[PDB]
Amino acid sequence: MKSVITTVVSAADAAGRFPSNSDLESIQGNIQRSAARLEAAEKLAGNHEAVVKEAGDACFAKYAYLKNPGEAGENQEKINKCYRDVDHYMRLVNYCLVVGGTGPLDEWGIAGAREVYRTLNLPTSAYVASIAYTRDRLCVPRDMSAQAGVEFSAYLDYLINALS
Amino acid sequence: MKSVITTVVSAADAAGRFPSNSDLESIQGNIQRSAARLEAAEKLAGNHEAVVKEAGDACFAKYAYLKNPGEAGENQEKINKCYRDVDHYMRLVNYCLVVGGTGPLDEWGIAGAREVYRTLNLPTSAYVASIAYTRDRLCVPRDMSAQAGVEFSAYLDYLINALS
Amino acid sequence: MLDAFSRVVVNSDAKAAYVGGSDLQALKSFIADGNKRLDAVNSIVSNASCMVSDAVSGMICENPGLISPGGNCYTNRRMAACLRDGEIILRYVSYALLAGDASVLEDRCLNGLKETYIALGVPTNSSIRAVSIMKAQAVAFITNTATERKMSFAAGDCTSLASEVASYFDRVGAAIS
Amino acid sequence: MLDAFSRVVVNSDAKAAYVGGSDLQALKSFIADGNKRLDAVNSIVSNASCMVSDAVSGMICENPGLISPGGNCYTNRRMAACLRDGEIILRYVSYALLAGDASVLEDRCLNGLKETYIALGVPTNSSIRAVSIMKAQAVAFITNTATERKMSFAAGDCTSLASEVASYFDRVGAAIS
Amino acid sequence: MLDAFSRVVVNSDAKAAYVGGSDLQALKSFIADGNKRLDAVNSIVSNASCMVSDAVSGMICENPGLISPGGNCYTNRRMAACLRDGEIILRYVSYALLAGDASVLEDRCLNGLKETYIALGVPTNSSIRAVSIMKAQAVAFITNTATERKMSFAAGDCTSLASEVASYFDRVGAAIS
Amino acid sequence: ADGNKRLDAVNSIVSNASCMVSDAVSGMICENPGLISPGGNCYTNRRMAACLRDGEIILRYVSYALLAGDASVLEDRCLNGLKETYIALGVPTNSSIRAVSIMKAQAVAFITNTATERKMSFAAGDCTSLASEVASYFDRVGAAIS
Amino acid sequence: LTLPGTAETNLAVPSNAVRKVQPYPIAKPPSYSSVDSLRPARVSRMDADWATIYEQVRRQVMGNAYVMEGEAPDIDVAFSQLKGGNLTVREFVRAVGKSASYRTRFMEAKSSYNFVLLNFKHFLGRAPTQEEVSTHIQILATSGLEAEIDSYIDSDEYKALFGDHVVPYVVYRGTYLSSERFNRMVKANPGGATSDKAKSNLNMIATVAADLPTDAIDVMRGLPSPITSETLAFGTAYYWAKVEKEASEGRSASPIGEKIGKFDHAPISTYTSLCSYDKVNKAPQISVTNVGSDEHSYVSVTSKYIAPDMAAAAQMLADCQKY
Ligand SMILES: *C(=C)C1=C(C)[C@@H](Cc2[nH]c(/C=C3N=C(/C=C4\NC(=O)[C@H](C)[C@H]4[C@@H](*)C)C(C)=C\3CCC(=O)O)c(CCC(=O)O)c2C)NC1=O
Ligand SMILES: *C(C)[C@H]1/C(=C/C2=NC(=C\c3[nH]c(C[C@H]4NC(=O)C(C=C)=C4C)c(C)c3CCC(=O)O)/C(CCC(=O)O)=C2C)NC(=O)[C@@H]1C
Ligand SMILES: *[C@@H](C)[C@H]1/C(=C/C2=NC(=C\c3[nH]c(C[C@H]4NC(=O)C(C=C)=C4C)c(C)c3CCC(=O)O)/C(CCC(=O)O)=C2C)NC(=O)[C@@H]1C
Ligand SMILES: *[C@@H](C)[C@H]1/C(=C/C2=NC(=C\c3[nH]c(C[C@H]4NC(=O)C(C=C)=C4C)c(C)c3CCC(=O)O)/C(CCC(=O)O)=C2C)NC(=O)[C@@H]1C
Ligand SMILES: *[C@H](C)[C@H]1/C(=C/C2=NC(=C\c3[nH]c(C[C@H]4NC(=O)C(C=C)=C4C)c(C)c3CCC(=O)O)/C(CCC(=O)O)=C2C)NC(=O)[C@@H]1C
Ligand SMILES: *[C@H](C)[C@H]1/C(=C/C2=NC(=C\c3[nH]c(C[C@H]4NC(=O)C(C=C)=C4C)c(C)c3CCC(=O)O)/C(CCC(=O)O)=C2C)NC(=O)[C@@H]1C
Ligand SMILES: *[C@H](C)[C@H]1/C(=C/C2=NC(=C\c3[nH]c(C[C@H]4NC(=O)C(C=C)=C4C)c(C)c3CCC(=O)O)/C(CCC(=O)O)=C2C)NC(=O)[C@@H]1C
Ligand SMILES: *[C@H](C)[C@H]1/C(=C/C2=NC(=C\c3[nH]c(C[C@H]4NC(=O)C(C=C)=C4C)c(C)c3CCC(=O)O)/C(CCC(=O)O)=C2C)NC(=O)[C@@H]1C
Ligand SMILES: *[C@H](C)[C@H]1/C(=C/C2=NC(=C\c3[nH]c(C[C@H]4NC(=O)C(C=C)=C4C)c(C)c3CCC(=O)O)/C(CCC(=O)O)=C2C)NC(=O)[C@@H]1C
Ligand SMILES: *[C@H](C)[C@H]1/C(=C/C2=NC(=C\c3[nH]c(C[C@H]4NC(=O)C(C=C)=C4C)c(C)c3CCC(=O)O)/C(CCC(=O)O)=C2C)NC(=O)[C@@H]1C
Ligand SMILES: *[C@H](C)[C@H]1/C(=C/C2=NC(=C\c3[nH]c(C[C@H]4NC(=O)C(C=C)=C4C)c(C)c3CCC(=O)O)/C(CCC(=O)O)=C2C)NC(=O)[C@@H]1C
Ligand SMILES: *[C@H](C)[C@H]1/C(=C/C2=NC(=C\c3[nH]c(C[C@H]4NC(=O)C(C=C)=C4C)c(C)c3CCC(=O)O)/C(CCC(=O)O)=C2C)NC(=O)[C@@H]1C
Ligand SMILES: *[C@H](C)[C@H]1/C(=C/C2=NC(=C\c3[nH]c(C[C@H]4NC(=O)C(C=C)=C4C)c(C)c3CCC(=O)O)/C(CCC(=O)O)=C2C)NC(=O)[C@@H]1C
Ligand SMILES: C=CC1=C(C)[C@@H](Cc2[nH]c(/C=C3N=C(/C=C4\NC(=O)[C@H](C)[C@H]4CC)C(C)=C\3CCC(=O)O)c(CCC(=O)O)c2C)NC1=O
Repeated sequence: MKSVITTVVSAADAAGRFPSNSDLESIQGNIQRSAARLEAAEKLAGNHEAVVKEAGDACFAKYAYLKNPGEAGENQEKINKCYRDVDHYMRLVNYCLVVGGTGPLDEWGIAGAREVYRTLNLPTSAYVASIAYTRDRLCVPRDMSAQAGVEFSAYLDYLINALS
Repeated sequence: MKSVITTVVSAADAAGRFPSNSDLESIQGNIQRSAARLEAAEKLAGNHEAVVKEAGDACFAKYAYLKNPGEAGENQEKINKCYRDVDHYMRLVNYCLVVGGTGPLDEWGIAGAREVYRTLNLPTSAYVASIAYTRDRLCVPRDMSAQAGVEFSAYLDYLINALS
Repeated sequence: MLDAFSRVVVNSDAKAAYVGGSDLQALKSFIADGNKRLDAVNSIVSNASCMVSDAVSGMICENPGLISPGGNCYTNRRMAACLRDGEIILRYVSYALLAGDASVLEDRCLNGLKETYIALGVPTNSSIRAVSIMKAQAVAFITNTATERKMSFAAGDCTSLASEVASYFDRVGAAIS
Repeated sequence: MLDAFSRVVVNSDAKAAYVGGSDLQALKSFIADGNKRLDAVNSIVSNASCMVSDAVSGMICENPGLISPGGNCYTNRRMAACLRDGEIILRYVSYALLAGDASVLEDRCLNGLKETYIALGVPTNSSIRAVSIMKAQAVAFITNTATERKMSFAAGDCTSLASEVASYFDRVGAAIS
Repeated sequence: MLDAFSRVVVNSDAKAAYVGGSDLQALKSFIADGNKRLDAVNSIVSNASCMVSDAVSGMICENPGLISPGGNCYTNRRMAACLRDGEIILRYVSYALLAGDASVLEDRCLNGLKETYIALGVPTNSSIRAVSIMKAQAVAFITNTATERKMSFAAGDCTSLASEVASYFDRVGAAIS
Repeated sequence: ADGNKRLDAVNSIVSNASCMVSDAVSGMICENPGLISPGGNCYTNRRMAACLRDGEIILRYVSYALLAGDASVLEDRCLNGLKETYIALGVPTNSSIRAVSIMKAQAVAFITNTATERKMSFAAGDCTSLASEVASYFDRVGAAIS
Repeated sequence: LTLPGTAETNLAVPSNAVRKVQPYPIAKPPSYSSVDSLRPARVSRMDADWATIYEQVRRQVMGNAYVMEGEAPDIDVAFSQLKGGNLTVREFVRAVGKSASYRTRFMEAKSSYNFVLLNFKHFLGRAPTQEEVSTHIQILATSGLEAEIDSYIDSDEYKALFGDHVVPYVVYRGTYLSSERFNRMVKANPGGATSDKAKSNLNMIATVAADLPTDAIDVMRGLPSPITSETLAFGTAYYWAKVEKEASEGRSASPIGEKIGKFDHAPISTYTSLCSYDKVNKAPQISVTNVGSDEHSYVSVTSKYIAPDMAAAAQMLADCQKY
């Protein structure tokens, strides 16, 4: 959606012209990253339950005040709801490595977040705790290759920047 | 002007957002694709006075009605204007190959051209008979490389299709 | 709207899955031959203005009553309208051949094409015929079986991609009919 | 507007000169360490909201006369404009690092920023100090000299670009003074 | 567009009659209980942000298909757009409670709500559950029977106004069906 | 058995199926102009557009009958009661015989590549047993409406 | 960004290099218009505040977009310069129309005829004619997106109606240039909660603004008028025709049956050939490709394809005395 192939056929059609030679330089750039971020996509997809096994109770390990009543985490089922709230993000982080752009992360996770979390009383400082814990825990030779872990971590402070 | 560098920093300027992650991926195609077209310039700029003489006359070998009295090439100083009217086109194709796109060919050689040559009575078929003789004098083992020899041919047809 | 990359993540979003390594080698196959398709869209946009005028004048030369008075391509305003009633079809399948699926073609070029041609009086089988010619001229441009003009490629096969562009040229034929 | 590949042609159309192998070596040298430039923007826009909010906060802790009544960052609305006025010019610097020259930064942000800022009453001596910290933040990323965040790269140097963005964060100091 | 005073005089203009004595007698009773209406509007719009987040969350807990994929409040933008969607409704019911008849509600809020809910795909009977929670919250907030937050009025009877504000939530649920 | 010529001969009819109906209608006027006279059948804009529809249904049902190879679905969802309804609509049977006889004689030129204005660039051979099989379908639809 | 006093950009005529900004907003058109006395007032730059102005730009120029708090940052830039005096509200809707937020929900998600129909509704507050469509759709083929938006704002129709300081709105004039120009403006502009967003094609005004005939349906014109003009027409009398219309404007039914393309068929009992009416005029659509060894020669039985009733003339024209 906000991808590389969508932003060249929309720049072709905002000027009303054919596919030129300057958009065919761009799709050659898709060949040079889709051996890196495509096998970064499978590394998150197989290890998806074990990173929220890290980062899920690491979020409450920083702030443990909201395991109280009158708060945002009331009981175990809201904490079971909270692990679904973070697992939707690492779904969408996986989705924009297959796409390439910041397409699925904007209108499925980022747009309306300042609306929803303010009125439903959800703190954004605990949402940026879980992703920044997932950022620095990325070790380069243990997990994947090296450039697969660059645009992995470039999406992780993309949505921190959309919640700071 | 219509680069692969410009068309993504102007598409992101119109949305008011930062340089994205797939915005840094179309520049990665210029880490790949620029080395094919940068030696396309050096075969043109070292040989640009050859091809305007040996294929500027080929439209005159096509059209023998041009030197009649009452016509488009009347005297010698309109034929001297004609080998300048075709050296300006190869100078822009040389400017297109080192920019990346169809940047300089639009506003310096295509915009205005439907109004100028009809009002001054210059036949538009005599320009594209000159460009098609330059396009059908390419071969891989002599002239240039086989990947530069398809993309230098992918600018002369665009000058044909904007006039034919 | 959607390329071939985001089509497989819309289809993996309704079933709430990830995009794992089991259903990736339909798309990991496609960026193996990324350079195969990408020269093959330059084979369509090179002789693009040639193949429009051969399509529309060959439509005229089979039904020669459109140049008669009362015909839809009679007057000189309407022939210019018809000649970029077929250039929009060429541009909006060349977008879809670059992207991978016809999700930018069916919503902007084909969504409401039916009653636009019905109300204006544009005859139906002549406009099918003028894009049936554009079906046949495009698949010869990328199998290198255009009989007059040959283009220079790396010698191999492109029969995966002639069948891709043939399916776009009768999505238009099924939305007009 | 104009990038670094298009800066060399508008210096060479004025002679009607063909570009070639006496100034293509500076044009090949852009593509030589192009990935050093392309990691540079990954180390600016990623940690960008903490970068812009620190420089306006350190400008306040360096001059508490703007928080008084009559100050230019007094009420709650003026702080949100000061957070917004600072993150437009952070974007237009990175639109010039991605290009290679300040054609976008001069002609889409600075052409009129001086005459706007006179008519409002905003003090220019604090906007120099607010863009001074954003110069000093960006040189701690492309020489990796930051305290609380150490990002990993291919090791070596990017000491060319640490002066190059210090050619872009003081063109705004030239226009606003 | 019309208040409770001008609903009288459009009925007197249909007879070409003067507003005499027997039909002003229902209207002087509207003004004598005129501060009861004014405390009733104030007890709705004060705790209005908790009121509309509680209605759209009890709609989730009784029908939890909306947070599932394929739903309608699944996406974070779709939940934000639904939480504003049932916030225009409480703004226009409180205009009709202030004015005294459902005239402003019927044309600036309900005139085309069924058209934009078929085309966008919003479920009609799951919207019914959202406004019937707000019917129960509004008749508790103006009769002061709300358990978590207690207001402070004088003593008396505000049960004609609870039948009044239930009559306005019934028009939202009828025009949506 | 003869699979590749069968796909060639259906390709040479459904490509030019919009000339084949507009010439067979116009030839039916060309040797009886009483259809377009006041009182005739193909006189209005409403009734001409039904006749240009009817030649397309008959040509698309013998297009599939070559593709399957057998005349079985041609007679049981096109011709199982077409004779009884043209007499109930007043469609003249003398004029409809001269519309299936034109569309026979355009179809045998396209398969045998003897069309006098277009040479479709085929391979070489003899597509002549199939051309009497299309003619076998076309005599059957002519014998139905009579 | 430009300069803290500017009235017009881009220099299309020579008389904007000397033109001043208007000190006061322009007056209303001086014809009578009995419907405009039932309408809300003009939102202008002098009388309204910035909470009223940004709401009413979003209610007319943006349709009803439901713009969230973070999304459209480009319109927040162009609103930051509207409050600074750097551009007028005529130039503010020019920056809105050339933004990427206007593109992503009206250009690249709608159709091509449908994009031109929304631009008359958003920028001019009416509906075009077919001669006005075909001049604005040539700019989308030869000059792209930004030269099409620049032709509305720099037109003579804009500066007389709104000028520099009035937000666009539906103007009720009294005397119109045709009587069909009135009732297509009202049809294109209904009131609250309308939002041309998932109405993925219009399809009713997309075929009514394709003929200078076919005056459209009167229940799409009695609906969006102001009330006290349509009471005693909406108790339960024409009310049920409005119920059907709103269930068929939403979900976007195509008017090939009832409105354009109108073939009175034969009776059902007069044929009885292929039994039922459901499967009467069905004949198969066959398309082969013949490229190598990937074909999918798929025969599909297509639907009731009807007579063109426009391509059948030609018939009784190309062979009138001829043939
Ligand atoms: C007189 C007023 C008049 C006729 C008599 C009748 C002419 C007519 N033409 C044919 C034959 C063919 N029509 C064909 C169709 C086409 N030819 C093409 O090349 C394009 C693709 C297509 C659309 C126009 C073909 C292929 C033929 C056979 C070749 C040939 O011409 O012989 C017939 C049937 C044969 C016969 O004469 O018995 C008739 C009757 N139309 C008139 O206007
Ligand atoms: C390839 C198609 C053939 C082939 C053709 C020959 N070309 C000959 C001369 C020639 N060709 C060009 C065009 C070429 N030279 C350039 O410098 C540029 C770009 C700037 C291009 C496209 C020119 C200008 C000339 C004349 C001067 C020269 O020789 O370079 C040629 C010699 C005979 C002749 O001059 O006509 C031949 C045979 N050569 C091949 O080997 C393959 C088969
Ligand atoms: C099918 C239409 C053709 C055919 C196509 C093939 N092309 C193949 C490879 C290939 N294509 C390009 C084009 C690309 N280079 C440019 O400079 C530009 C524009 C600026 C473009 C769009 C390149 C570089 C390559 C080489 C890829 C590589 O190996 O590095 C190809 C090989 C398959 C593949 O590897 O992709 C085929 C089959 N060949 C044919 O015979 C038909 C007629
Ligand atoms: C915000 C907390 C307001 C407030 C609102 C009131 N809500 C009332 C009733 C009510 N609330 C819910 C939602 C709740 N129940 C659930 O089962 C779930 C989860 C699935 C949630 C979030 C429902 C379903 C209802 C019942 C509506 C009905 O009766 O049909 C209510 C009336 C009861 C009362 O409190 O007297 C009010 C006033 N309460 C407050 O004090 C703050 C200001
Ligand atoms: C790299 C700096 C060090 C190193 C660090 C350790 N990591 C340890 C455990 C661990 N880390 C992760 C996150 C990582 N695994 C993933 O699958 C993904 C995303 C796809 C990421 C970012 C996880 C899930 C775990 C738990 C066990 C596992 O599945 O690997 C670890 C053990 C103790 C600890 O947590 O501190 C260390 C020491 N280890 C190394 O070998 C290099 C030098
Ligand atoms: C998260 C905050 C950012 C980040 C920013 C960096 N700031 C850097 C230097 C710096 N910061 C301040 C403001 C600070 N000093 C104060 O005295 C007060 C309060 C009164 C505040 C808020 C100043 C004055 C400076 C020095 C600039 C100068 O004067 O030349 C900096 C570079 C060096 C450093 O790390 O300190 C960075 C990178 N750090 C992060 O990692 C995120 C992105
Ligand atoms: C913050 C670190 C600054 C500061 C900032 C303020 N800017 C204010 C208003 C304003 N700023 C601009 C320029 C901005 N808009 C653009 O479109 C572009 C470039 C493309 C830029 C740089 C404009 C046009 C405006 C007026 C429109 C508006 O925002 O209202 C502002 C508000 C002033 C007030 O009313 O109090 C502030 C506070 N001021 C400071 O003191 C530091 C240095
Ligand atoms: C029904 C919702 C309540 C209730 C209401 C009563 N209020 C009575 C008198 C009264 N109320 C207000 C508040 C209101 N008037 C305003 O002008 C404004 C704000 C602008 C508000 C919020 C006022 C000022 C008065 C003045 C008269 C007085 O009390 O001296 C009242 C007494 C009878 C009457 O005046 O009609 C009643 C019954 N009390 C209840 O028990 C329910 C829960
Ligand atoms: C034109 C070459 C003919 C002719 C045609 C007319 N046919 C009329 C009505 C009609 N025709 C059919 C048969 C056709 N429709 C089918 O569905 C199928 C098989 C699946 C076939 C072969 C039917 C069933 C009908 C009645 C249904 C309907 O009209 O919709 C017709 C009547 C138009 C009118 O009078 O309103 C005409 C003129 N008539 C001719 O004179 C030539 C020979
Ligand atoms: C709420 C919990 C519902 C639900 C609501 C949704 N409504 C959506 C969009 C929408 N709603 C309206 C009507 C509203 N806006 C107005 O301006 C007025 C009256 C003045 C009213 C009554 C409009 C006009 C729109 C579209 C505008 C826009 O695009 O912002 C909506 C968005 C659909 C989507 O994007 O997916 C939702 C989800 N849906 C539910 O499931 C519950 C029952
Ligand atoms: C030529 C192959 C046809 C034929 C074509 C005509 N089309 C006429 C008008 C027209 N066509 C379209 C659709 C097309 N134009 C677009 O801009 C887009 C996409 C955005 C598409 C798909 C539209 C929208 C229009 C109306 C506006 C316009 O003038 O472009 C037309 C003019 C009719 C007249 O007024 O006389 C003709 C003749 N007609 C034929 O007979 C052949 C088969
Ligand atoms: C008077 C002898 C009639 C009658 C007339 C009414 N006409 C009313 C409004 C109106 N009329 C038109 C059509 C007129 N304007 C045009 O531009 C053109 C053609 C170019 C024509 C013929 C329009 C468009 C409108 C409404 C728009 C507007 O007024 O701005 C009208 C007002 C209705 C009301 O508000 O009550 C009346 C009364 N009605 C009669 O009783 C007699 C028979
Ligand atoms: C008869 C109407 C034609 C004609 C046909 C012949 N084609 C022969 C071989 C052949 N035909 C095709 C095309 C066909 N095969 C397909 O899979 C499809 C897809 C729908 C089509 C249309 C192919 C690919 C081949 C094989 C390649 C080759 O030609 O060598 C053929 C040879 C005899 C046989 O093997 O059946 C004949 C006679 N030739 C004609 O003269 C008319 C025009
Ligand atoms: C009565 C008038 C009349 C015409 C105008 C032509 C029009 C025409 N051309 C082709 C067929 C074709 N047309 C082209 C197009 C072109 N060939 C080139 O070399 C150029 C690049 C470009 C024209 C500028 C191509 C490549 C083919 C495929 C076969 C061929 O090369 O001829 C076809 C057959 C398509 C089909 O039905 O399958 C037709 C009808 N024929 C006619 O009967």
